[PDB]
Amino acid sequence: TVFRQENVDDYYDTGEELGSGQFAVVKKCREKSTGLQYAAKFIKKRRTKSSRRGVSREDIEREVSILKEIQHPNVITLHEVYENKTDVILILELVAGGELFDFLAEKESLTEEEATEFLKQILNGVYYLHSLQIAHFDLKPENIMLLDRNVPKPRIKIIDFGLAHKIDFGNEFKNIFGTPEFVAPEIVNYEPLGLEADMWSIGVITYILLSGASPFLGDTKQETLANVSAVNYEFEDEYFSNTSALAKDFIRRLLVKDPKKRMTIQDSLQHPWIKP
Ligand SMILES: Oc1ccc(/C=C/c2cc(O)cc(O)c2)cc1
Repeated sequence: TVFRQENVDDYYDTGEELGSGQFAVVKKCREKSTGLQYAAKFIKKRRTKSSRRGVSREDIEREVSILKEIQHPNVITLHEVYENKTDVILILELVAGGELFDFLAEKESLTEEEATEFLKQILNGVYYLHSLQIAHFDLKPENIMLLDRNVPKPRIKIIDFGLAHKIDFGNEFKNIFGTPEFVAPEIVNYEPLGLEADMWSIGVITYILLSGASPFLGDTKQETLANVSAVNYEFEDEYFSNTSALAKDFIRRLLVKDPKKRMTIQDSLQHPWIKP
């Protein structure tokens, strides 16, 4: 599938840089014809077939195909796609309140109400995705953006679909692998992967929201991965002494090694800590 090959600078003006990663940079932009504002994600293309720099066409097209499908208040929306010899440029909805990761650095720990206010929106977004058989595979606070961080109950949107896959056969067997602190044991063990892997990541996020601490984080990446596989975490009293047993129950039913025994997204929405 080919994308718009006119110069993006003919149609948009860029501004503040919002972030950058290994193969991409995101810049605020403004569409000339409407004055409306977006985030432009420039993804570096692979320059040869056998290279390891840049992102393969197959991987770019999968991300674009998934983004084109989704429209939901808690997921980012794709506006347009451009490309040139060096980059594919996603014109994405602008979400200007920053990462949930940076928001948590400020408060350093949330109440259960503040945590469930965020979590309910994350769960609603993931329920939408899983209903479409889309696994995100990279859920973490860096990939949750706030619309406005200066309100009491910030609204969020899930971003960064670069690892997302359609799961039409119940599982994918692809060596998909994200951030060690958040990946499920089946990712660590290179096993077939399904929607269940996102539910583990939600359990990790929930633990972090409530405590300010990461449940499996070791001193090195290999230690973190070994801890995940062994389900080596505990609810430290110093962090969780005033946290309800029902919140711990929610986490405990997500941080389950066997994916078939883990809570599904529907289970999480009916769990008594969440369900109204
Ligand atoms: O597949 C995707 C890949 C990356 C993104 C990132 C979007 C994004 C949008 C913003 O408004 C601000 C931002 O800092 C990031 C969204 C989807």
